Amino acid sequence: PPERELSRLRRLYQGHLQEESGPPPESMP
Amino acid sequence: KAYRGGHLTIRLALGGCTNRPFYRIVAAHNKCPRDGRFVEQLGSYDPLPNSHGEKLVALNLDRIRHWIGCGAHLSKPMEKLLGLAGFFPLHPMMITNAERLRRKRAREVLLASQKT
Amino acid sequence: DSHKWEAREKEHYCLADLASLMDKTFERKLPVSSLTISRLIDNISSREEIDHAEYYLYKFRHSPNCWYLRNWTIHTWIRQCLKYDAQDKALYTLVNKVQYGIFPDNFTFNLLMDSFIKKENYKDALSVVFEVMMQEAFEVPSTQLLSLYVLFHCLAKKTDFSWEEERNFGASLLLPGLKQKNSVGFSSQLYGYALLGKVELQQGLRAVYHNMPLIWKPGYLDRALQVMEKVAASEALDVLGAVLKALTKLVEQLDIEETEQSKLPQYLERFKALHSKLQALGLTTQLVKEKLSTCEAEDIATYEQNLQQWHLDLVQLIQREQQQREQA
Amino acid sequence: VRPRLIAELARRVRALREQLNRPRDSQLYAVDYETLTRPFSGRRLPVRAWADVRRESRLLQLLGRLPLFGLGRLVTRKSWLWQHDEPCYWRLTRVRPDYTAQNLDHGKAWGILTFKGKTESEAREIEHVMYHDWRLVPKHEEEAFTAFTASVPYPPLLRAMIIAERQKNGDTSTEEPMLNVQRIRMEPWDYPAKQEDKGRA
Amino acid sequence: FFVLMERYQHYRQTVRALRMEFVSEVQRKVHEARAGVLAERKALKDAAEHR
RNA sequence: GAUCAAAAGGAACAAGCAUCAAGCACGCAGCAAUGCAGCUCAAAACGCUUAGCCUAGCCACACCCCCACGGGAAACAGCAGU
Ligand SMILES: [Mg+2]
Ligand SMILES: [Mg+2]
Repeated sequence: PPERELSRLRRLYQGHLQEESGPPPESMP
Repeated sequence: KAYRGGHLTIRLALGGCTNRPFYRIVAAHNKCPRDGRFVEQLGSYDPLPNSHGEKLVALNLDRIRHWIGCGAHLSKPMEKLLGLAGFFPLHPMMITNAERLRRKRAREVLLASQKT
Repeated sequence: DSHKWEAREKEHYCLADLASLMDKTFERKLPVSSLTISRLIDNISSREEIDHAEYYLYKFRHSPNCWYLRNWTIHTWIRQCLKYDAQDKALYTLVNKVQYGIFPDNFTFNLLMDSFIKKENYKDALSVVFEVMMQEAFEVPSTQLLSLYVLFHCLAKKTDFSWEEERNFGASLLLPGLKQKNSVGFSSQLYGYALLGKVELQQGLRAVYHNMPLIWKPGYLDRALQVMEKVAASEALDVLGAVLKALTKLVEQLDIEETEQSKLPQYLERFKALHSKLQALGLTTQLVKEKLSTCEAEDIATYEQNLQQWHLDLVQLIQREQQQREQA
Repeated sequence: VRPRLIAELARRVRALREQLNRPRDSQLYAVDYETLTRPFSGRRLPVRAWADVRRESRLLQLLGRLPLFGLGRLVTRKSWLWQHDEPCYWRLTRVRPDYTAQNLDHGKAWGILTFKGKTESEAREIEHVMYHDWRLVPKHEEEAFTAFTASVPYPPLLRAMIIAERQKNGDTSTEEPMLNVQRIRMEPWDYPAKQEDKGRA
Repeated sequence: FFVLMERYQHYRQTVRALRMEFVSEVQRKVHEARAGVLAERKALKDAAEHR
């Protein structure tokens, strides 16, 4: 998603937020 | 029975032994138990990795067209059944989790590289 | 000003014949008619009959008619308050502001702030002018007349004034500062946009939106710093704020949209550099006492029209009162 | 058949406790400002709303401070500042507040909705009146306040069945079967409902 | 979440856009049984031999 | 409009005992005041006594007074326990 839209979700959830990667890897063996 | 707040939630319902469970789809009713009564008979499901590893599910779709078209409700694990099949589109609980463990595998391919 | 409504289209002249009726129906806990509370108001004839009414209006505040306390029931008590004292029990009614619910937003408001300078009455003209910001107002020519009173105490009072009285000054210049007449109402709004924007990095924007109707938006200095361009297309207080900010609870902001404690060098030349044009293109107390005189043709034409509109009210409601007690 | 004479009498005597001696709106929707519990009910609140009860302001703790309670005013939900930066708001036509409350509040009202700057007529009921996420739009900034400006494919097995039915029906018709989503609108989750769809507890 | 929220939405759209098809198909079968193109032959013929 | 489903209407639907053989308005007309005197039953009425049941299970009860305003009174016929 765009970050300014994503900034809204950061703006709501100050006290309880995780930090995650974006896309997955294309394969797993 | 006169059940207040009645709506068909379409469910697999347990009917197998202990330690080999076996759930059965019937067009279930909301407030009744797992092994209570239901609306109509459907075609069951196998959670058992058998000879040559298959775990069967049955679908008569001349009626699973009809019975949600009768205004039925559904909950989470059976959205896994028809999204995976090609009759319904896929639910956002594998879309996270096939990639969530791919984020765990990405956390694991570094884990297998930060040791070696 | 007094002798115009006081052709009152007469009624009876007792009060305790009514005072054993409204509370009796309150001990039935049934609602009370709208002409029956004005009739408890236009029979007030001593000092003690003022305070029985503020009980009874407070009791009438707790009634199944939260509305139907008509604005002319207020005015026919405004004339009683302006008659007797208008010193403490007129203002004590405005003090609670929810327990009496008067809200006198018409030219009746102009009946009650011209006569405070006629007794000069310093300490409390702050308070009523504070208690019209909380009303949505100033579609009448009290716009000049409101900021006319606050410039009297801008010279009188120079402190930190309170926790919240910084906001109590600027909002009583900014909604007065909607003037298409001059540079003066475009000068008063800048005092508002400054002082509302100085708690922005001191206490927070929740100060801006406690109780008096400001906005949840962040930008008010930049609103001044855009209309100061229009002052240069068509002020001794904002320089003091321009240094003090660069001088030494929930999150509202985005991390992308920048904190305005990091725009304080960008607040200096954005404000300073266009004042060079404002000497090259183009005190405060006395220039509004001109507006006391040059303006104010004394629009009582919406006052006496309302007085004849209140003969329309009482007659057609005592007519349906006549209907209810004949069918029995 | 044997009639049930007493259980019918308590069917209606209970039901004339259901209307008559109800606790009015400020006796049970009253709150604790310290422990964030409630008198007469006792329970507490989820983590996303503990401060909002304590910090911010109601829908009619505020509107009990205006002439005719703001008979033509505008109002927004607090997350409609945070979920739509487009203006999304409610207007007012009628107030039913309460008289039992010292510091009169907890009432009812209704009026005009307009979602995200999409206007609707025949005014319906305002929601969440008891909450503290409701914002008092001032008289300044109105005309710039209002600042506002098909099909998807079939799932894979239903592709193979309709097409191979068509050569049974006679004509090949490789013409891509495409169900219509234009018939079905796209309602979001903070879009308010009917308040009389809920009954009072 | 936010890409899943539209995937909740784009779950909710199409199967609802399928749901009106699921309703009308049996409503084309309560209509083919009642008023189908061979069903009109049924209504005339059951009186035709009978008279 | 389907789905599901009360109330309601109608037809069904246990056991033993005629040494339970008569029940005692149990009927109908008329928009309505009112009218007629009928209705059920030996092809089992009416009443006792016994029983959870016509098991993808259902019905009934939820300390007692069929119910529960009310009263008795302070109630595991939730699990584990006594
Ligand atoms: Mg009982
Ligand atoms: Mg017991």
